Amino acid sequence: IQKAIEENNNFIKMAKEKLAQKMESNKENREAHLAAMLERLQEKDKHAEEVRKNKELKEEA
Amino acid sequence: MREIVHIQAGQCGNQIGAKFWEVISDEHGIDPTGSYHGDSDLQLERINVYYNEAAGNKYVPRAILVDLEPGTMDSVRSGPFGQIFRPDNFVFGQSGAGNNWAKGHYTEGAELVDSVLDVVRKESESCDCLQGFQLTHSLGGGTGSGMGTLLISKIREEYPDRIMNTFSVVPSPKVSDTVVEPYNATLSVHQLVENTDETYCIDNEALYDICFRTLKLTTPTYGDLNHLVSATMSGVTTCLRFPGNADLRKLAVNMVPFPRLHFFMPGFAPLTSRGQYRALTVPELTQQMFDAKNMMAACDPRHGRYLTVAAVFRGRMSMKEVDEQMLNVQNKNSSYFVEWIPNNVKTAVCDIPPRGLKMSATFIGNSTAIQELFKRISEQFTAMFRRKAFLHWYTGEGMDEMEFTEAESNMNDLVSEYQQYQDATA
Ligand SMILES: COc1cc(OC)c(-c2coc3c4c(ccc3c2=O)OC(C)(C)C=C4)cc1OC
Ligand SMILES: Nc1nc2c(ncn2[C@@H]2O[C@H](COP(=O)(O)OP(=O)(O)O)[C@@H](O)[C@H]2O)c(=O)[nH]1
Ligand SMILES: [Ca+2]
Ligand SMILES: [Ca+2]
Ligand SMILES: [Mg+2]
Repeated sequence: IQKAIEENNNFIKMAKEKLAQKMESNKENREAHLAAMLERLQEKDKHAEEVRKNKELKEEA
Repeated sequence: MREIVHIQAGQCGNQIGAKFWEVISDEHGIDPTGSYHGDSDLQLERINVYYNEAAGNKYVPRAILVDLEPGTMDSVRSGPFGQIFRPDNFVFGQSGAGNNWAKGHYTEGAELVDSVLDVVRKESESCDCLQGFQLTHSLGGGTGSGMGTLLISKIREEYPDRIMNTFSVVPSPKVSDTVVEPYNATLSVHQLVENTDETYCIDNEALYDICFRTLKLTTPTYGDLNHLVSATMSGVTTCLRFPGNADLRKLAVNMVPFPRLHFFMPGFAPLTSRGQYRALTVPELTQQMFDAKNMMAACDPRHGRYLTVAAVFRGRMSMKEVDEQMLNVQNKNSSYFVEWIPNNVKTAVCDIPPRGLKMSATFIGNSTAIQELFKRISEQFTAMFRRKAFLHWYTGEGMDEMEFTEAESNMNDLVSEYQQYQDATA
């Protein structure tokens, strides 16, 4: 009976832990994919600033 | 006063147990309220072997009713003689055992066993001279098999110098509830080898063949099988319940020459269906009782040898004719009795017959042919165990393959020990 208790408990434990590891790595992965997308969009915003600036300077002609 | 304490465990245990109490209650004149209304005092001289006396001229079975499920015990309390039983002697869980020996023996039954032993103690304490215990149970389920054999181990620990005998129903695929019965039966049999003095082996395969082939019942029910069981149980206990000077130990001494070989073949004559105008003749009782067709263990007595035999004849008849016919049947079967146990065939006559028959006879055979029953179980066990089939139901309750391997080996040693004495000569 002690072995039965121990195996049910170990099963509960490893299931709790496996899901926790998976929920965490999914949260990190999804966040990194969103962060990468936003960083790329942000790099667009600088390039747009650099184009408007480049026009400030062709107007200084 | 040599009292017996009766325990019935599980579905099969309680169903056949209740029929037993119905049948002998009628024989002793006790009615469904425990009031005596008989016509002879032969009925009351040994009433106390199985019944307690309560004030008000009531007689209460010395019976303890056990199950892990309440269902089959609600039906007992419902049934014809349900009110007779002492209400505190109903000991029940709720979980059920799922036809799982491991649940009855190790997890669900362990939870309930101490409660059962409290009632056993409280019945034994009130016994002038406790003669021993009898258990009714099947070996194929989980409660009667697993928790029944746990009870027997506990009872031995607390009453090690007391006789422990059993009526044990063996599984058969012909009358089958689950595929795991050979597992449950094989585990139980090893327990019984160690911790019972006498086990009456009630083979559901024989009860089926009997009903189907001789009684011509095309669809036998549990009710038809138990009609035969109850007739036999009334039979073997006849000489404990009526005057004639052997307690359980004395019967064990003269029936069991080697301690592990205590598994008996029951038999009965006449075989009847529920619902007998022609009384049988002493010659007919005798030969039917020795014929394979009346054997309630599906073993062929001609495939082994009788170590000991007992026969109980019931009804008003000639003891001279009984002696003659018994000594007759031994000579056409003379090869099938070991010659190194002199006079190993013994007989009793009781002049009170069972209800509904004026002549009847009950057979108790300690034959080495019983090994056919254990070989059959062992072959069904191995067929699944070689693929570890269905074991997860058992490992899930804490059991290990090794305990199955030991049960298998212990079972095959028992078969080899029988084969040793079947070839032994003088
Ligand atoms: C646990 O179940 C039991 C099973 C039994 O037998 C199958 C007997 C059992 C009865 O009657 C006997 C008789 C006998 C020899 C042995 C027995 C015997 O052993 O020889 C003569 C003298 C002819 C009388 C009957 C008891 C049990 O205890 C309650
Ligand atoms: N003769 C007989 N056998 C039974 C009966 N009930 C169940 N069995 C057999 O016993 C085995 C299971 O035992 P059962 O009593 O059903 O479960 P338990 O309550 O755990 O003992 C099965 O293989 C059945 O064939 C009964 O009423 N009479
Ligand atoms: Ca519980
Ligand atoms: Ca206790
Ligand atoms: Mg059942």
